[PDB]
Amino acid sequence: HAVIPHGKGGRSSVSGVVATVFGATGFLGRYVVNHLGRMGSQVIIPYRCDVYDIMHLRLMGDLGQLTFLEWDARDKDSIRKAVQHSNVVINLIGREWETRNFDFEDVFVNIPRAIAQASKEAGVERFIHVSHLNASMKSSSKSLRSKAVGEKEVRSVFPEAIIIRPSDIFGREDRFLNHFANYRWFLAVPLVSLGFKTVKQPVYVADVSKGIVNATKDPDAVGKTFAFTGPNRYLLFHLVKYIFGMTHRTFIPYPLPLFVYSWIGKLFGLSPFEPWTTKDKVERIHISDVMPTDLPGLEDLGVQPTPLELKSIEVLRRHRTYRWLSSEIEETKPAKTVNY
Amino acid sequence: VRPRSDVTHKQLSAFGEYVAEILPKYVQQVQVSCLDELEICIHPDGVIPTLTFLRDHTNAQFKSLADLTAVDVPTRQNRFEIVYNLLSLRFNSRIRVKTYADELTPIDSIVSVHIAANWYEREVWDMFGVFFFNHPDLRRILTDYGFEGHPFRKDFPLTGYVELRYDDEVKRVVAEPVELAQEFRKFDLNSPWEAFPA
Amino acid sequence: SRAEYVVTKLDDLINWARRSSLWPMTFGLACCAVEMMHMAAPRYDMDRFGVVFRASPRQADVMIVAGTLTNKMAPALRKVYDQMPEPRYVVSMGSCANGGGYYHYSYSVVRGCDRIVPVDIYVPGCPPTAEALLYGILQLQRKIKREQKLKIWYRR
Amino acid sequence: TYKYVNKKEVDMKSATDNAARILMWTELIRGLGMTLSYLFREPATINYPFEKGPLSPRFRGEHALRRYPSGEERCIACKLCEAICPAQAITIEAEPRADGSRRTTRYDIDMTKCIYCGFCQEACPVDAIVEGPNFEFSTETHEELLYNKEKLLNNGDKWEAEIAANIQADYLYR
Amino acid sequence: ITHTGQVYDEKDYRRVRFVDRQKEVNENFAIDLIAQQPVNEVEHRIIACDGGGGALGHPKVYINLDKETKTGTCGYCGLQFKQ
Amino acid sequence: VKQDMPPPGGYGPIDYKRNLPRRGLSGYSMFAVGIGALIFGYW
Amino acid sequence: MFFINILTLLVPILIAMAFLTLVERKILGYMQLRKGPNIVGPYGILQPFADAMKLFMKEPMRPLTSMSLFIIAPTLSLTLALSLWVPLPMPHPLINLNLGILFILATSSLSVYSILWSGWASNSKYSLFGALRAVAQTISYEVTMAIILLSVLLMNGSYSLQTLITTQEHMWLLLPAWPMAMMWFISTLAETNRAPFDLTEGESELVGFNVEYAAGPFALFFMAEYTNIILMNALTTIIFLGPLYYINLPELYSTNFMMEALLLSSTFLWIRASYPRFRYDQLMHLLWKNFLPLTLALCMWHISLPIFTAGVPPYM
Amino acid sequence: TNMTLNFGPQHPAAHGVLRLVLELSGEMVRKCDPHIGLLHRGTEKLIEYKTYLQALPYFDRLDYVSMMCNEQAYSIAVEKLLNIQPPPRAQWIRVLFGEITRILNHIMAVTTHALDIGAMTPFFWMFEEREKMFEFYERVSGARMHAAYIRPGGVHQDLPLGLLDDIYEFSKNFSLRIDEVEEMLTNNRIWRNRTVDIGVVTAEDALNYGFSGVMLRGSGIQWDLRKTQPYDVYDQVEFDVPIGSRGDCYDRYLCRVEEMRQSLRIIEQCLNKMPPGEIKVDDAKVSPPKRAEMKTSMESLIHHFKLYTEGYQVPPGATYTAIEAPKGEFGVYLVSDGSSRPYRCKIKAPGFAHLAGLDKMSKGHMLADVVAIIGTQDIVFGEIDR
Ligand SMILES: NC(=O)C1=CN([C@@H]2O[C@H](COP(=O)(O)OP(=O)(O)OC[C@H]3O[C@@H](n4cnc5c(N)ncnc54)[C@H](OP(=O)(O)O)[C@@H]3O)[C@@H](O)[C@H]2O)C=CC1
Ligand SMILES: COC1=C(OC)C(=O)C(CC=C(C)C)=C(C)C1=O
Ligand code: SF4
Ligand code: SF4
Ligand SMILES: [Zn+2]
Repeated sequence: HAVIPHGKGGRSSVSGVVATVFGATGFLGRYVVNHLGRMGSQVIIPYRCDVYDIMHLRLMGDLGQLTFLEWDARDKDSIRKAVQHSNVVINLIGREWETRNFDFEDVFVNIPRAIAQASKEAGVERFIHVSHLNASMKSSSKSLRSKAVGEKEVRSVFPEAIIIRPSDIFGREDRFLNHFANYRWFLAVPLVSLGFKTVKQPVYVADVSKGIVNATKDPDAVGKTFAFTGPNRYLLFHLVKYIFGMTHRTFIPYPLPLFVYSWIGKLFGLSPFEPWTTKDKVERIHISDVMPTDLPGLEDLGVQPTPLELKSIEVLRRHRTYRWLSSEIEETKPAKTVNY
Repeated sequence: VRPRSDVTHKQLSAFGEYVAEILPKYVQQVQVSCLDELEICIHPDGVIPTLTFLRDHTNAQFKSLADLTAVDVPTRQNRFEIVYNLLSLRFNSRIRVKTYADELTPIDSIVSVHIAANWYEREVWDMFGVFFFNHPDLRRILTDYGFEGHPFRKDFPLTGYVELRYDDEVKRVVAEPVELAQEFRKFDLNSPWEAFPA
Repeated sequence: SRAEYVVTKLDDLINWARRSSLWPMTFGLACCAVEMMHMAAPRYDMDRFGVVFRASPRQADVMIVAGTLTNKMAPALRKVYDQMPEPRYVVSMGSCANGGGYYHYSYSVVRGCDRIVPVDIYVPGCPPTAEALLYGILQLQRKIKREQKLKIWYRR
Repeated sequence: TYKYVNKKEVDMKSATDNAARILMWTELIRGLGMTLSYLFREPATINYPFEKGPLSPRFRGEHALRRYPSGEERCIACKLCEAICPAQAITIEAEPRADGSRRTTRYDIDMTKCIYCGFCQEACPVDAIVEGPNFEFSTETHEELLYNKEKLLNNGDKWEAEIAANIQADYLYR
Repeated sequence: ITHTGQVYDEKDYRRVRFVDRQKEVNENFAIDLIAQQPVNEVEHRIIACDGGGGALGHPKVYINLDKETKTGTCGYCGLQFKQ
Repeated sequence: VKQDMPPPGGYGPIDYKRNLPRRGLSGYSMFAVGIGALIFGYW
Repeated sequence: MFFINILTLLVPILIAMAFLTLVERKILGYMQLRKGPNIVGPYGILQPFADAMKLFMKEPMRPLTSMSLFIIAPTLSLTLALSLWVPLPMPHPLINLNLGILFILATSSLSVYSILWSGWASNSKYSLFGALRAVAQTISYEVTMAIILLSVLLMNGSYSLQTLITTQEHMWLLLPAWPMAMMWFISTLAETNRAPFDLTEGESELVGFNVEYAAGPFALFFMAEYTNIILMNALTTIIFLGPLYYINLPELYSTNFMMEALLLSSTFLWIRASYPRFRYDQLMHLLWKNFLPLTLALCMWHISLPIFTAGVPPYM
Repeated sequence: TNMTLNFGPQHPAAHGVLRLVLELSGEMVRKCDPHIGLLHRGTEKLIEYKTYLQALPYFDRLDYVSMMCNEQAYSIAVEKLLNIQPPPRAQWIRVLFGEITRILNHIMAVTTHALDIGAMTPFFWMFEEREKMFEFYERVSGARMHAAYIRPGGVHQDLPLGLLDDIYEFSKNFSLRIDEVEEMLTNNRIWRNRTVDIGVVTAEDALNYGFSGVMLRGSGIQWDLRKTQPYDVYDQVEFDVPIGSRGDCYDRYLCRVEEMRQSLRIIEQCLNKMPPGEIKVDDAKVSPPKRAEMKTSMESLIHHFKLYTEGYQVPPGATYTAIEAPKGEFGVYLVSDGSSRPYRCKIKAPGFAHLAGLDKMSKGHMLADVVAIIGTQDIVFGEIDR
């Protein structure tokens, strides 16, 4: 079972990767389908969002490259038919807010298991499972711990299943960068420990995507637990200010106990419509980025990471004002890099 | 059979000599075709002079420029064949003055003689690449702002080399080398049997 | 009382409002525009169905791309598609915009508008008949009727 | 023969006449009368789903492949329908069917490429490919518009009765 | 499945398409329909075959039903004629 | 076999000229009725 | 009670405001040989409610612009227009104001800002050019609009709109003062930016403040314009066409007010379909050259008619 | 940049797609530089790769308001190169549908002009009449617009049995419909203002910038290629060119309303005097054989097969043939090698010249004036962009 790769390399060409991608509608997802579609791969995108929302993905895929299937996580049968004819399964199912009808376990461990489980029954050559970086089975945030729980299980349902483990991602439409920039509405921008001792290493979304895609088309990655990290680390302080810097909005980093702040996250979490902050998110935000001692991701998988400052201008531009909208990054001052 | 009126064939032929004598210097060949039309062929240097005589001569007033075009015969050393078709509202008639221009040997501009040519000359530069000296503002008219290559040249691929699609990653329209999903089927149509010229 | 029921009914209302009043922003690139002006005209009144004669790029619910989307006009189409509201739709009209049409192999014509704007209903025909556009606008109305945005919210 | 569209004393009667035209907007009132008049005329619109705008037999509409009454598809893959298509829409590849006869393995009309010229209707010797009456085939997805032999043959079977009536009415003319 | 039995296969990377949407295939396949057609008996050595209806048929051809050994088959209708 | 042709004797005649009617109350008469209205109103 | 009397006088007008768009999209239709909207609901009655719901649901995109001079502008437009119905004297008014017409003139004048604020807020060229021209003709027309009223008042005796019901107990103020009615009607057409004078929404010209306004903001001005369309027509139906008033039965006043207002509201609908739009300078050429000299002179005639005809109106 | 402001491609005011980069000191236009090619599609290069009969459908699309009149120009051109001329009935047909098409264009130009000006009821009034005309096209060709009826050797198929009668009923009444528009716009106290004395073009300047259309006729120059150089049987009819004086937007308009009137005079005649006969040349060499003949005669099949698959095989030569399309002089310069597919086919578009004049017409004019002048040139971007 395979498809000899013919063509010159662009759209309307063939690469031979038929791939179910269950959580494509996501920020990371959007990018994964982009490269897969650019390369000419056959992409099956399972969806449970309404057809109007899935429209953005149609255009990057060539005619007949993208197939959309109706799928429900609780219904095992839907996952069954999606992987019927795929040979690569990529799992990006994740959320930050435990929803009424889906718990962190479900979105991270429960569902992503059933999926790979079926994929095996199907006989998919490889499964790529994505879990957050620094995910201990004991990490504070229920999210991270639960994700850790999953990366274990799925091994047993699907052995030698690649497990890329990305850091918080930097990209347009990302949270890491937009969240902080959107603190503008808040007059003061709380920062636990005044934004210190939680060094963070962002990674451009594309780098992550390209990396993921390259995995699909490389035999070197099997059972590998890569870690796409980034080109430079940062104390949360510079990051926050830098953001506000490009956004050209004032910065008032205010110390507030994580204790009390976990409570603020609880407050937003209470909100019915997509809580903006999450008790877990808060914790995750402060969880310091771990140093790198694992299977190299970017570069190792073939893409050289892209510095944050380089593309930050595009992600944070929408947050500027009438005039600030015309400033460029090089007249602006890039913040210092703290490896710690 | 078309209703040819020899009355015309003669009168236009006679004018063709008239012009040939009046401007011995630039007219190389003058011929009245069977359709019954007339075409005075001029050296490229005679662009300004031959037109002006036709625009402003009592016995040949050719006030409006119907068209300025450039066939491209790749075999011909001078690739382009700029053809100017002109109309006489008074004496009622039309004459075509055609010159030859190579790719990097520019022709003079007649925007002075007829301002109609301001646009057509820009059209000839954009499609074929001939350049017109003394043109007020020569710049691509029909092709895209960043287009590279002159399209109507016989040596330019129909589909071209670039096509546009919207890319989400970059959230902006982006050229890519053309990749066609059904190439233009190039039917060979010429028959190996000719028709004995009448 | 089951909210699920309460939700469906509500959604329907929402769908009825958008589907009854679709204010089309038409481009009229090319000629298929003449066949749409005919729809707006008296034999086949678009307004009767709630489609307004025309509106600006903002107040417009649906964009009808009529005519060849040439490479120079391709950046614009997008701009205007990107300048419309959150509930927006695109009805490609004409073989020249469904695919490439008579000018598919040309160097200046985008082979389809669905390469520049996501397209919801493709209306076929070189001058797609005005009745056919009307059929296409009516099928967009059935597409909207089926959309169930709040029930997915509730079940999400 | 020519005509002057707009080629052109002062008397109280005249002036008073002209001044009244400017002062009491007499001609403007004339225009209002015309629109009030139509308000009273019957509207020309048709209930689109219930009543349909009339199309006579030559209407080109949507492509279909016909079959002989016996049940043998008419096309014999001469492939000049492909030759004369202006848009390169029809793609035909053929091979001798086991019967020994000549039939098309693949006949694909790309309707998005097609500009509905109706020459294919013209060119076919057996008149296998016809411009069918239906104009309402708008489709949600681009792929549906591409049509293979099975869709066109199915289109042919569905509309054969009207296609036969339409060809019956117009063949003397052709 | 179809006329020339198109069978995107259990391992093809294209059979993915029909998922949740049916395939276009034909009942009353033509391959068997003329085979179902009776052999038009004739008296004359040669016979015509307008296809039935003249202008609304096929370019008229004359078939040589001269050998009972073979029932002439007009290359256009696939109709066998029994001398 | 029949060919659509003009009916025998030709068709009837069509109008190719504007038939716009120059109909209006004369200006003096128009002003007088108006001025009379104001005079009555003022009184 | 007074609260109930605020629902009535508001809702009723809002519901009627919705039915004007419908009677606009059908009367324009039949004039142009087309049925107009009849398929949604019965005879299109549900049509106005339908797009209202579509408009509010669609995203109110805030341009990459002010965020207040943007949201203040539609609020001001709806607030002033619905407010000006407060003192209108149908039968007897809700809030009778001794200087009532000055209230109506002042409240109208304030709406010109909404146009100015929306145009500055959009921060795109089409909006600013449209707003500057729009503000220009609105206040230009205000100058003749005000003088035309001052001529009226001097023959009414007071600024209170309630007095005209007693002034017009024997004859409409059209008979006298018809020359100004016409000039009040044309000025009412300019101030509601309706057709003959509608270069603001001129589409071919500046596709204009409403350009960046979509969904809820679009609607509020929108609602405002149409309510105004009625209010100004209603002011014509009190000041110049005086509906018969019988003290014993107050509703025949409102019944005829209903009839005259609808017909004059129908008239600007009929004007729109019938006439091409005037040029920007052609519009101001009319007011400053054609109308202002007529109005100022007829203004003096209305200070003289009272005195030498010994008809000085009774104050109060 | 004197507040340079792109008129913008998406604008109801701009027919189709026109970026008019205009620098305006407040509401006055200092300079108009129209941009073109927003609808270039390659029509001239594509034709070189297609046979003569499969390039006929391109001409309908070049300026599709005037669907057929354009087809006649290519027809004539291909007929000249072959020295073949169409049969008598076909000629009258082409003049019959040639004129019907002129009306269709003028109803488009006059009513669309008003919609940009702001008058919207004339468009709905006359689009109903248009509709009725389309139906003629459909019942003759099969397509409402983009017919492909006028082919290089005559028309494709005789008129249906009954069309002439209906092209009468309509013609018998259309006049009143033009009359109505009139009572609405010709003398409107306001149409005149926005149109009168706007875009005046001198006579000498109009010839110089190659205007060649109503635009010339409106300035008082008397030139109708249909009377000066008769094509088809426009010689046997009798019509009056509507010349104009004080050329300006209003005068030319009046001219377009007058040719709508004169075309009804030409249509009447064509119905009164159309000859019995064939509608396509009898040379199977140029015109495809009748289907009864190709299905019973060998020489006819061979001629059907070769004509559809390969082509006319026009003799080598070049011609510029111009007709009087509704917009103005539409001409095809068709250079041709002996091959069945053309070598060059520059389409002269009445419109490439007219737009150029926008600059010399709209000087010291307001934004609204520019909208009025684009209307008085009947710019269909298909012909300009080709
Ligand atoms: N920066 C980041 O976002 C990082 C992400 N990751 C991991 O990478 C993955 C992708 O991230 P990202 O795309 O941002 O995540 P998103 O929040 O964008 O969600 C990803 C997709 O999962 C789908 N989904 C969510 N919940 C469910 C459910 N209960 N059933 C079915 N589908 C569901 C969503 O579809 P819909 O919304 O239509 O339901 C969405 O398209 C995540 O799983 C995350 O754990 C790791 C590190 C950093
Ligand atoms: C005459 O040319 C014109 C077009 O070309 C066919 C249009 O598409 C359009 C756009 C059509 C609509 C219905 C907005 C206009 C306005 C126009 O004037
Ligand atoms: S599709 Fe046919 S009709 Fe529509 S634009 Fe392209 S060519 Fe003109
Ligand atoms: S022409 Fe008619 S028969 Fe010959 S191939 Fe095309 S369709 Fe089949
Ligand atoms: Zn046979």
